[PDB]
Amino acid sequence: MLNYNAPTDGQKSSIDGANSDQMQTFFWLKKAIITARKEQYFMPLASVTNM
Amino acid sequence: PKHYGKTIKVYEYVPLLDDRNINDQGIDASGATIVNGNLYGSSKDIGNITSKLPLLTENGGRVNRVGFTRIAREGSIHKFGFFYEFTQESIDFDSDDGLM
Repeated sequence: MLNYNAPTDGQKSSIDGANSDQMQTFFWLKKAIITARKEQYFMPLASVTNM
Repeated sequence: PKHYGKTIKVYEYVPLLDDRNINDQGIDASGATIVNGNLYGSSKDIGNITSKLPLLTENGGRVNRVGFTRIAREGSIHKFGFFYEFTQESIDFDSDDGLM
């Protein structure tokens, strides 16, 4: 029978021979995870003097 | 395209009757498991073809199973380059204008 088996972990599919292997084995979201800024407390307190 | 590395790959599908079709799905006319998996491959011998013909009986049954195979190929790219150097005195005081 033609089986998918598990192309990852070293068990090639039935359709694939000795030379071939699956091209796509995962899906990629393309939306990354990011971290925002840390809030600041002392900075708004200050006033500015020109020089 | 730009963001896909440096390699291109394709598929090639081997026909059913070929020597490159190596698999484990073979069941002969009697019903036993056999190793070849394709009927007779690229054989012109009459005896080999006769011994491996896909015959049927009145009752049918689970006989004459086949399989398939595919192959992949690849290629890649490289980078080359070279350069040379000169000075202004080599241009201004040379006897031949148009050297560059």
